[PDB]
Amino acid sequence: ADLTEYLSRHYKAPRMVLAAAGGLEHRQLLDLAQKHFSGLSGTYDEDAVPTLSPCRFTGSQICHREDGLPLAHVAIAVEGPGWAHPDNV
Amino acid sequence: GRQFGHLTRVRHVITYSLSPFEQRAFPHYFSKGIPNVLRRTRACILRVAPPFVAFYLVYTWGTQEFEKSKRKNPA
Repeated sequence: ADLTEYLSRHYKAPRMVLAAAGGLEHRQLLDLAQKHFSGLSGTYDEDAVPTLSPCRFTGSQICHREDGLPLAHVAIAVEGPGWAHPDNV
Repeated sequence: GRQFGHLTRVRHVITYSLSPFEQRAFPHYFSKGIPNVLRRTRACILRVAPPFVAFYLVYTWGTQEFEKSKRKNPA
């Protein structure tokens, strides 16, 4: 019930993309999309559809001290901007 | 001659820390601070205070006794 609720809420047509690359016409990709995907959100556009909300970055430390392991792993990061931002390049 | 990375062996201990710029220098300074000092005082008063009152009594008596001794009466 947890799993089907997740599926119901999230696997909805405006939120998913049929992608292809290779030896194909776009026309037949479009044809097969109407053939096999068209029963998804023809009247299923309903309920709180579903805003993400910003995540507060902190500036903090987690240190799992284990001297039994032979090499140290360290990852360090500042807060980056999202997908959208020109600053990424 | 002791250096970090050479001190001792520790396994299975996680430490969570926050940046100084994320947090308050005086988090709940009076609300938690006062209850603590009273608790620390209660913990130690019976160990620290009784020699100093014992000084105080011998002080008060000694000064008084010296004062009285350099007076006469029937002579």
